Amino acid sequence: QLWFHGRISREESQRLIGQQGLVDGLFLVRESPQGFVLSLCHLQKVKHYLILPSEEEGRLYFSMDDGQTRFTDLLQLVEFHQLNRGILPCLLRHCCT
Amino acid sequence: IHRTQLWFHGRISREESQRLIGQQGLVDGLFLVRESQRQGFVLSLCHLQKVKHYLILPSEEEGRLYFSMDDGQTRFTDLLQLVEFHQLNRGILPCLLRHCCT
Amino acid sequence: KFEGYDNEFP
Repeated sequence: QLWFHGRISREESQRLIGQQGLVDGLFLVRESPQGFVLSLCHLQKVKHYLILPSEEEGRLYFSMDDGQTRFTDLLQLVEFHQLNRGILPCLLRHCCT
Repeated sequence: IHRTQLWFHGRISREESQRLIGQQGLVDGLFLVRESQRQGFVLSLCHLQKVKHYLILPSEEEGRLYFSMDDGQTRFTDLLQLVEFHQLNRGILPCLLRHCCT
Repeated sequence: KFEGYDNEFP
């Protein structure tokens, strides 16, 4: 997945999103130990959303709102938020490779 | 796309969907997806030994087509995304999709 | 509501 960047720090993500022009909807996903961070640009400002894993009734899922919206994997979370804003201030429109 | 999934049953009537769910035991979470007879789809779901039906309609937003059960408030690129999302999240449904009606 | 179906949303 080209939107995933692995073990990249918070500062490095802002430089990359900055290097690509601070476009509206520009996003990437990175590791935070079992958590991940969705970095998203809106109005030339970069926000960071913690994604945490949880386990209920034997199934493991990911969530950004402590269980209100669940996903089997990070790909599903990304695809859902390309059509629905949810807690985000904008849609995921452009990938940071 | 959705034709590769055993929970999709194509153009079957409403009464046929209730018979099929009856055939498999009326378990809570037993569900199937069928095509509308008159480009829409219907999700048939068993909850508390009752069979409810949920309309799925398509729309297009700036070239991209999506599917929705709440007139655009929750959107999906295809029926598979709609199905797996609702295996973890209730949404407007009264229960989760837990068992496939083949 | 969608008349004839069980959809329930705002």
